[PDB]
Amino acid sequence: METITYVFIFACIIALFFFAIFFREPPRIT
Amino acid sequence: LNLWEQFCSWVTSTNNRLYVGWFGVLMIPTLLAATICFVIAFIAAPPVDIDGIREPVSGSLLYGNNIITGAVVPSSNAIGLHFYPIWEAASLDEWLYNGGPYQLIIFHFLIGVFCYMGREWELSYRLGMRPWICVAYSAPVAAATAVFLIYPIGQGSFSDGMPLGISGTFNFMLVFQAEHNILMHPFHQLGVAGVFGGALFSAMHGSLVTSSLIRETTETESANYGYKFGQEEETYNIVAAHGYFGRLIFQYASFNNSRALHFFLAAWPVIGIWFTALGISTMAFNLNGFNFNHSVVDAQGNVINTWADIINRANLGMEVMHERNAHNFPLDLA
Amino acid sequence: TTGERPFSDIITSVRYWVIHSITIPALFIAGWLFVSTGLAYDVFGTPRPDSYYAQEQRSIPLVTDRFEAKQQVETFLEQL
Amino acid sequence: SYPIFTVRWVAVHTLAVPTIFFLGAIAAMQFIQR
Amino acid sequence: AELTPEVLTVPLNSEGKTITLTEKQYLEGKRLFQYACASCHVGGITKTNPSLDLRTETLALATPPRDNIEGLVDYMKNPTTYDGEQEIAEVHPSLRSADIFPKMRNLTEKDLVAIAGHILVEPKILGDKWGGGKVYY
Amino acid sequence: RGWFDILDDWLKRDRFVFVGWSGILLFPCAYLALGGWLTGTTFVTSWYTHGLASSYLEGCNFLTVAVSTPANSMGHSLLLLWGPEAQGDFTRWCQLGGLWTFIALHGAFGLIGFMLRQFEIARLVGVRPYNAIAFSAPIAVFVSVFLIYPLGQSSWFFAPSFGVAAIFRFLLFFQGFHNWTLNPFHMMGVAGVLGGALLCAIHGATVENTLFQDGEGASTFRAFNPTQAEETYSMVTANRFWSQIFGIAFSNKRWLHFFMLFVPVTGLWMSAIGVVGLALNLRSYDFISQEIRAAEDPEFETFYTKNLLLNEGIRAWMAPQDQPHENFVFPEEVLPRGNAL
Amino acid sequence: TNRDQESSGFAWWAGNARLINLSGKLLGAHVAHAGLIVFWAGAMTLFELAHFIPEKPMYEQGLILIPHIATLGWGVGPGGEVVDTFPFFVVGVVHLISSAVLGFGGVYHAIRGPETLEEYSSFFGYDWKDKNKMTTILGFHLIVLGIGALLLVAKAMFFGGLYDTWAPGGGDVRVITNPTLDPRVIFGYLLKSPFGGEGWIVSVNNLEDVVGGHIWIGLICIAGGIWHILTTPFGWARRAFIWSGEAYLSYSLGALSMMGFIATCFVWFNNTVYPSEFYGPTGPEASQAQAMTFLIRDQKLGANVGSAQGPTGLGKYLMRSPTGEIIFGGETMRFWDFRGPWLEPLRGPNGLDLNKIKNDIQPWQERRAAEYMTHAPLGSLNSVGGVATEINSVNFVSPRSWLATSHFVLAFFFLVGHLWHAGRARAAAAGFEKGIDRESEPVLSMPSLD
Ligand code: CLA
Ligand code: CLA
Ligand code: CLA
Ligand code: CLA
Ligand code: CLA
Ligand code: CLA
Ligand SMILES: CC1=C(/C=C/C(C)=C/C=C/C(C)=C/C=C/C=C(C)/C=C/C=C(C)/C=C/C2=C(C)CCCC2(C)C)C(C)(C)CCC1
Ligand SMILES: CC1=C(/C=C/C(C)=C/C=C/C(C)=C/C=C/C=C(C)/C=C/C=C(C)/C=C/C2=C(C)CCCC2(C)C)C(C)(C)CCC1
Ligand SMILES: CC1=C(/C=C/C(C)=C/C=C/C(C)=C/C=C/C=C(C)/C=C/C=C(C)/C=C/C2=C(C)CCCC2(C)C)C(C)(C)CCC1
Ligand code: OEX
Ligand SMILES: [Cl-]
Ligand SMILES: [Cl-]
Ligand SMILES: [Fe+2]
Repeated sequence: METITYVFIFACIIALFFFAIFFREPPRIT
Repeated sequence: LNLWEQFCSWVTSTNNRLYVGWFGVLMIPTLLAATICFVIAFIAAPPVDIDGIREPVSGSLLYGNNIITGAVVPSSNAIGLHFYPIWEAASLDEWLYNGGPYQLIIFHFLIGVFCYMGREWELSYRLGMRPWICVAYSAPVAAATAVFLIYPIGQGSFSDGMPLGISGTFNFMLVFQAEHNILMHPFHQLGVAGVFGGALFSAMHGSLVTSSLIRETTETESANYGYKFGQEEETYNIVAAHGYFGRLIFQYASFNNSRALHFFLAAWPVIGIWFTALGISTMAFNLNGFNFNHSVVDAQGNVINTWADIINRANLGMEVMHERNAHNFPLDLA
Repeated sequence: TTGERPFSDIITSVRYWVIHSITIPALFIAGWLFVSTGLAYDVFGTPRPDSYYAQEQRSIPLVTDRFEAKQQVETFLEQL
Repeated sequence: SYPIFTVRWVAVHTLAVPTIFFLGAIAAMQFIQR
Repeated sequence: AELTPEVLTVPLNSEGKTITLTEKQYLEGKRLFQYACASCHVGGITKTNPSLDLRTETLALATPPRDNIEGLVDYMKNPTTYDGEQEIAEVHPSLRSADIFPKMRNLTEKDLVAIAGHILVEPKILGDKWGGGKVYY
Repeated sequence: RGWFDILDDWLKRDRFVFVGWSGILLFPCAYLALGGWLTGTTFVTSWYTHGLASSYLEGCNFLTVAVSTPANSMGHSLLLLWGPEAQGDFTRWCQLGGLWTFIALHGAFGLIGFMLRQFEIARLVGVRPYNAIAFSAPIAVFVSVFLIYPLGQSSWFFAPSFGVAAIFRFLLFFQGFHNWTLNPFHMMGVAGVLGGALLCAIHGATVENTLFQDGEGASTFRAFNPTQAEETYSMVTANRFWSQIFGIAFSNKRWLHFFMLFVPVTGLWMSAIGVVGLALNLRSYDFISQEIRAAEDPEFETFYTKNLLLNEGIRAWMAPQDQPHENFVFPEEVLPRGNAL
Repeated sequence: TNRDQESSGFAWWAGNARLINLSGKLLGAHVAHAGLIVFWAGAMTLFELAHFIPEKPMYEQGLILIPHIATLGWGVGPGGEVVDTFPFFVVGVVHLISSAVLGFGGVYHAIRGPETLEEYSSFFGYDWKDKNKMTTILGFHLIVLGIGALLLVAKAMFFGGLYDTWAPGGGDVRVITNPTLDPRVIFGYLLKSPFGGEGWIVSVNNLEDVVGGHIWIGLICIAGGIWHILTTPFGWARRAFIWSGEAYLSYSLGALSMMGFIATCFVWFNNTVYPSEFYGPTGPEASQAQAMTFLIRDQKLGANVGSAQGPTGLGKYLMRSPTGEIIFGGETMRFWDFRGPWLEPLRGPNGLDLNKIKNDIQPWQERRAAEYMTHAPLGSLNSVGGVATEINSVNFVSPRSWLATSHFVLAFFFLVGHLWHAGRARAAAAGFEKGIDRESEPVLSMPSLD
């Protein structure tokens, strides 16, 4: 149960990295 | 163009979402190999005989660790500095017992971050930038190289490289202090000045720029909306900031030149980290911190202890306890 | 730009050095004598090299009593 | 032209005067033998 | 505390005669001990054989007795095992083996007396710390 | 008109060293804290409080001098010069450790004065007082470490002593007795300090390597004017570089500089909370599940159990000299030691 | 002139960059700097000699230059004993005198002679962009370096030999008569792994290979120098490199950095061209010598050191390497690749030989192991010898530690300097080393990433 919890949180962070890079708000010059 | 030139154009393209480049051609596979092996080992690797005395240390989550205690454990002292790839083992089971994952990971990782450094040079060149961000990044690279490669070489074993884990990092620090008195070494003291000062100057610079943001928003808006990405006008009043900081101390202690200021912000932590990396890399050859043990002596010859002698008592406690089954002879010579 | 005389003016003037060729060495020598006469030991209560221990006892004269601590250092010092 | 005794003058000497006295004291200490 | 004539008075021979060393002799002995001996005997222990130390009580039970000037000076000329049974000049620095322990080549008779005096005086200053090892650091 | 407004005028004159109302608190307290430290490290012993030499006069060097804490028997006495311990005797006061509370307390009020100075000058110049707000982190550290920690312990004796090696001893004490590296509040402190140093380096390097060519010199510092309207470096190019190198990049300069305050200030505040816990010995010392397993299974070993053995060595080998009021005599047969060493 | 920022474009703290296109003054800077190097070699040697006590080991006296002279066979005899200090004196004086000549020429070219050389001499003048002139000067210097490598050969073969720690019967000066010429051996060193038990070129363990290697290097450098005098860079080279003064400097900085790290490892592990008689034992050596010391002591007391099981189950004195060889136990199991003349008589085909250990250990071996165990390269920055918890008493830091640490520090900063100047030379050749053109910012002409 503890191992599942640690790996789950880690996996969410890796997923977050993916969205934060490839699905970021695009920088736009105004 | 021919197919090779098309490939070169893609590799060196400024329009890839992540820059590849020739350094990236080495960086990407090596960082992937190191990352994948590390994640699998941290979760599932069996215990590793780090000190070569058939006393395996459990590092992985499934073998009883949490995030704080877990590690990928350095390779066996019986291996020393020998190169121990998977194909030198008779089996994966042997490879795992002897700490094979540690070597695969640190060697791919070090190649990867050296190439990450070259890649920072490379993109700056493709974008028409000045080139020296990679020189700033050379400080963390030097520090990682010191603890994963130079220190093991000097001591004769990757079993004395820093473990890949949170508590294993602390173990490395405590034993290092016992064996080198790093706290009393001026290069580590410069390192501390580097990171305390870097944190101080980050907070100082952050607070001074934030203090002088030009009013562009109402009180119900984040002030951050007062800056638009790519606008040409500066977003804070550096004359106001200097007028504040120069009065906080005195006028000539404050930067009025933003280029000088930002050079100082780069140089202070980078130089401090260079020196602390050199501290580890030279204590790797046992040139150790200052030794004032018994330096103060009274008229008869009695030692008068100083705080250095109290430090020595703490170092002794770590010395005599560390690797409690590994020493058979009276001196710890590596 | 706050109205005081620039330091570079001051420390390159002969008048500054006429004054400070006297005052800086006088202060330095006074500090030297504060030590060489032994006065520093007595002002601050710092043991001289022969005064940390008596000849037979090899125990630290540690203060153990808060409100008669002053008198206790007096006793430890009379034991030398 | 310029004033000579200022707040700055006081701040300079509150630091500089003891510093020189202390350096003379510490120089003397280098010749103390046990 | 002070380095007094009483502290500097040590047994000269095994018959109870004493000798009073000068402060110069003591300082000479400490210097020569560091020059020729401390690489193995720092603080009164023995790095290459920790079972044998330089405490006065240990020296007194050596054969022949080494807890006096004559015994120590003789040891530096013709060292023996603790029971006196074997001569060990081939593996221990001595005047007899100055050819293979070259730091002994310029030690005079006066130098040996000073080293011996240092070995006997130092536990009178340091107590159990002399020969105690790291426990006493 | 009015003596208060006339005094306010003089305090706020634009001069080489600004004074202000805050200066009435700051300058005497800062001068006395620094002067006390220089006085103690130059001339004052720790023989009667610690059994230690601690001054240049006794033979220490810059790394080993200190103004050391009072003896444990003093408890948390303010140790005022005119108080019941020293009774006005300056010499005895120094021997009792009175300079430690002198420095700690004048230092505390000087830090108050300094943060008031940051507020006062910001108000006079017309800027927002974020520099003062950021300085709350140094204050949180000073108060938690030099005042709250010893106040939770038996006496000022266990506060840090004001010296280089004395502070190193404090670090190793916290390792051996508190297992302070294991504490998640210290870990957040480390992330904020190293993260702040990282931000300092990377931002300074990024600005210096995305500069616009605003002059002809190969040395580029002269090509900046403090009064110029234009950014001196390209945020757009900097943003593309880091986006392609690292995957993300700043796009908002105001957020960037706020973040540079946030990270180290927050880290120091977190480390202070952990130290408040250690004032009560409320440590992150153990993982209970680790201990239950290790107690039942003598083949189970982790880096966590390895570090506790080091801690046990620290306590047994350092306590007799580090805690002289306890009169510890540990016969050498009881000292924990591995094989041979 | 141009000796200000306004005319030269460089601030005072980058003032030597004002010399990039002033070949006469730059020659002066280089010649004067060579005088500084030679000055130090001479003065430091005389200082070492003035402080030298011939009956203490060199490594007890903080010497790094006298050991270099002694390794060449000058001043020493069997076992490394100093028989004559006059060669040390000669080396020191002649370097010191020579540095006056170099300093004279450097000062002359730097402030008195022609500021540029091209108007004065087409032979000595040069343009950094003239690729053929660049390879010609490179070629002259390759020939000079090749001659230098052959001077070592001539010393070893015709002018008294070299100090050989491996000489049969004990270390001694020995004339090398059969240097190794077989390229399979010489260049085989180049293809050895740098990892444990292999050690790349740092593993060279006999003077025949050392001398033969310098014969090859001497001829390679002379032949390469002739080649570069007679050729101009090929097209593929022209297209691959930056051709500028700062670029060439950056290439040499990378090279010197690499060489510095190599010398660090050489002095740390190698005991052939850094004899332990002069430099002290290596780290591996002293750790092995401790195990040897207590094996000898306990066996004298009656221990059967082959059958003695240590606390872990491994042999207390003797165990197996991962490939089966008999090696010393305890922590020094990591150091089983160590080889030294005091230990090899005990080694047989299967490793350390128990019968030789029981019967054949000589007093000179016990002495050497005791000496090396107690001169391990551990010590403090203020030169307190021993482990970090040692008390003050012994004034010792091994020459190997001084030489390894100094050259790691220098090699490191030279790698940083390589990155600095390589990055700058690239940017300067492409025309943006002074910053981004506001009216021609490259990223503004690129498609957005998203
Ligand atoms: C603003 C500057 C400042 C501040 C905040 C402090 C603060 C302190 N000093 Mg330091 N000191 C200072 C300047 C300062 N000092 C200077 C300039 C000197 C050199 C002369 C010293 C020399 C010094 C020494 C030698 C010592 C201290 C000590 C102390 C501590 C105890 C002080 C105390 O109890 O006073 C109590 C007195 C007051 C608080 C004065 C209050 C006056 C009240 C408000 C007036 C009351 C009037 C009443 C309301 C009227 C009613 C009228 C009505 C009935 C009609 C405290 C931390 C002691 C220490 O640090 O021990 C460890 C100590 O030994 N100070
Ligand atoms: C063969 C080696 C070599 C050569 C010929 C050059 C040449 C040059 N360098 Mg490079 N550099 C080198 C190695 C070299 N460098 C290394 C190893 C580093 C890493 C630190 C650098 C980092 C570097 C930077 C960051 C810069 C240069 C620059 C330059 C140019 C101007 C230099 C100048 O005027 O300095 C003047 C000298 C000083 C201001 C003094 C420096 C003092 C050092 C830092 C401390 C020395 C302490 C000493 C070793 C020990 C203490 C002694 C003390 C007690 C007295 C010039 C072309 C500049 C440039 O880019 O021009 C285009 C420039 O900005 N260099
Ligand atoms: C090895 C170190 C070294 C060397 C060899 C040089 C050499 C040179 N520098 Mg550089 N420089 C250095 C370090 C060095 N520098 C450092 C550390 C800094 C930062 C402080 C600089 C900053 C700098 C700047 C800003 C400039 C130079 C310039 C020069 C050149 C002209 C100097 C001149 O006009 O002197 C004028 C000075 C004198 C006439 C006074 C006397 C100088 C002599 C040489 C002293 C000789 C003393 C010696 C003991 C005599 C021995 C005599 C005996 C052999 C008979 C010259 C080639 C200049 C240049 O590039 O010109 C184009 C220039 O503008 N340098
Ligand atoms: C390869 C370089 C090197 C090495 C390995 C040695 C090694 C040694 N020296 Mg020699 N020496 C050298 C160069 C070297 N020296 C130079 C350049 C000088 C002229 C100053 C001397 C003059 C000298 C004297 C007069 C003596 C020695 C002595 C010694 C011995 C004791 C050293 C010691 O205690 O240092 C103390 C440690 C330090 C001083 C720490 C230095 C830290 C440096 C300055 C940091 C440098 C960082 C980097 C270079 C700058 C980068 C800046 C960055 C921002 C870019 C040791 C064998 C002693 C001896 O035993 O003689 C027999 C002795 O008396 N040396
Ligand atoms: C290697 C560095 C070097 C280089 C490339 C030069 C180059 C030059 N020099 Mg300088 N010079 C140097 C070092 C150097 N010099 C030194 C060390 C000194 C002090 C003696 C001088 C003192 C000096 C003076 C006073 C003058 C020059 C002049 C010249 C110019 C004409 C040279 C000529 O026609 O010689 C012709 C060639 C020969 C005579 C044959 C070579 C004879 C040498 C000595 C044989 C040694 C060779 C051997 C490889 C050296 C090994 C040295 C090594 C161990 C360090 C030429 C640009 C002249 C000039 O500037 O005119 C305007 C001029 O008047 N030089
Ligand atoms: C100071 C020494 C030196 C320098 C700076 C040069 C410089 C040059 N040489 Mg010359 N050369 C030299 C000595 C030198 N040479 C010697 C001694 C010889 C006789 C053997 C030669 C024979 C020679 C020939 C036949 C040629 C050159 C050529 C060149 C030019 C291109 C070089 C190049 O691309 O290398 C870069 C190296 C490569 C691109 C090869 C691949 C390198 C791999 C990828 C990495 C190797 C690094 C590795 C980690 C090293 C350590 C391990 C290893 C030892 C096992 C360049 C001007 C070329 C030219 O244009 O001539 C006119 C050419 O054809 N040289
Ligand atoms: C406590 C007290 C008090 C006060 C006092 C005071 C206020 C003092 C001051 C004092 C002082 C005010 C002192 C000073 C000193 C100083 C010094 C002692 C200095 C030194 C310096 C040096 C040594 C330097 C060094 C260096 C550096 C830092 C860096 C650069 C380089 C060099 C190395 C140079 C009173 C009476 C109120 C009361 C009672 C108590
Ligand atoms: C350019 C320049 C520079 C530099 C310069 C230089 C670097 C120079 C060098 C110089 C040099 C490098 C010099 C040298 C000299 C030497 C000499 C002058 C010597 C002499 C010797 C003798 C006299 C000897 C004697 C003796 C004998 C014979 C025997 C034994 C004893 C004795 C030792 C006594 C500078 C930085 C300033 C800057 C500006 C520019
Ligand atoms: C003396 C001796 C010896 C021998 C030695 C030898 C024989 C050596 C050789 C050596 C060699 C023979 C070396 C080589 C090296 C090479 C190199 C170091 C290269 C480099 C390269 C580079 C740097 C490149 C770069 C690049 C790339 C990669 C691509 C892109 C473009 C470029 C081109 C930039 C022995 C050990 C036997 C023994 C001891 C003594
Ligand atoms: O493995 Mn990790 O730690 Ca460097 O010292 Mn020796 O070896 Mn072990 O004991 Mn202490
Ligand atoms: Cl451990
Ligand atoms: Cl061992
Ligand atoms: Fe900024």
